[PDB]
Amino acid sequence: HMEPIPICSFCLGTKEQNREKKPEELISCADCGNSGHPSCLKFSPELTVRVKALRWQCIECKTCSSCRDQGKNADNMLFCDSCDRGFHMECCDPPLTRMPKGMWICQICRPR
Amino acid sequence: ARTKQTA
Ligand SMILES: [Zn+2]
Ligand SMILES: [Zn+2]
Ligand SMILES: [Zn+2]
Ligand SMILES: [Zn+2]
Repeated sequence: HMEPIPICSFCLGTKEQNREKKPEELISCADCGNSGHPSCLKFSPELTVRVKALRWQCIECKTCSSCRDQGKNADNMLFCDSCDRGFHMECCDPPLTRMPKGMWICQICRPR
Repeated sequence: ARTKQTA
């Protein structure tokens, strides 16, 4: 993993200062080192704990966990609400006819 | 749901 950048990309704060100027540990991208406070990333406490256990990729580094295509910058993917892994629409299982309004949970989190 | 291009 790339050496983590010790500040949050969104608020500039270190682990000592989130947006409320309170201490909060950073989540860091394994590929580029970009970091964010979970609160700045808008991750729930449950998502935060899971992501800290995984090799997390930031929004720019994220590749599809099914096909792992390098892809193009213009491509889109869903982000799992339980683990934050990314999946192309065409790579989701079960297949989706449309984007869910609420939470979406990937096939790694809930095999089905 | 969240996507790369809406985030
Ligand atoms: Zn922050
Ligand atoms: Zn990254
Ligand atoms: Zn894919
Ligand atoms: Zn998942």
